[PDB]
Amino acid sequence: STGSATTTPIDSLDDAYITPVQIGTPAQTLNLDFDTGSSDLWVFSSETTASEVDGQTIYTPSKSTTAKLLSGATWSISYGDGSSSSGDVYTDTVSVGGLTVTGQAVESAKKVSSSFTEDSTIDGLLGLAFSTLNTVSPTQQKTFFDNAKASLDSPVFTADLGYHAPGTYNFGFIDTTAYTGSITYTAVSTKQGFWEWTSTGYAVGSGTFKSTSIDGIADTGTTLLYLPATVVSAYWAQVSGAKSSSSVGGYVFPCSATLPSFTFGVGSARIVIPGDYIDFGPISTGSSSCFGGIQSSAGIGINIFGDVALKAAFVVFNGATTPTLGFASK
Repeated sequence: STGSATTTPIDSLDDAYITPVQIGTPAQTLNLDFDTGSSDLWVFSSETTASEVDGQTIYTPSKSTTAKLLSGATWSISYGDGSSSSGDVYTDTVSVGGLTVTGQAVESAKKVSSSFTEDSTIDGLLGLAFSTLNTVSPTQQKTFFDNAKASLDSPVFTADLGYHAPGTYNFGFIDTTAYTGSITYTAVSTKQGFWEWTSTGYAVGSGTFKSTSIDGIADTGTTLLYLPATVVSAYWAQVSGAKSSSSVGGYVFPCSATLPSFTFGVGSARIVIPGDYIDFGPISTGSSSCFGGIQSSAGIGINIFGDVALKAAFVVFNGATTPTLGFASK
């Protein structure tokens, strides 16, 4: 089997991407944030505290003839941005882009933090990291991909995120029309539960490539590119007037600037992030100070190849017995 679904930016900055997901019988379609940095599929629901729901589409398990309470199971998750959610668990039929999993754990939110409430466009998350990170207790649950894997034509999924445009998540096949040149594959460590890999270096604009190992995660659920402070300083030093602002919470730059590209290495291959992808616009409406899309990972504890990086590439998440990651230009 295979599946193919379009993923759409939630706003004009590509702050996140939503992908429609069918849950239950008859189908209830929710727009979920596919997140290769976590491993829970959770949704706003009829059980979510009413004051914490503000415009989201909810899953109502009582209206699904295939929903079953997973008795005794609870979940609770905290994300890197400080947001969180928790609740109980149902199993139900879940379909993405024509690919169907029966008996998928659907984690129903009883509580969500303010950031989730305030984002009316995201109805929940669909985790695509390794199932070892799933938070369901006392019986850990499998991700949608893990459940689908054995039925897939090939045990892979691909992320093809657009810049200010829709893109695609495919399951079970590689669309050879969706990228240019060849795909370069690179090793993955699953030791922390992430799609963790080591970039071979970077360049800023037309500058020379610096060969240096940068361990980090491929994370579709993180907006920006978070890299070591040395690398980030080298980038922003090429933008007149750019500076790190503790009050804003990272690097800002004059909105009048033209940003240089940023290149990262994948083995001997190179992925070029155009400068425009690094512009996240005014820090507040009407400001001439703009927020940068490359930020320091110092104090995160891990480097994160978020959407800014991934949307510059066609990315293969290979879930074979020994997982790997592939990157192609597009």
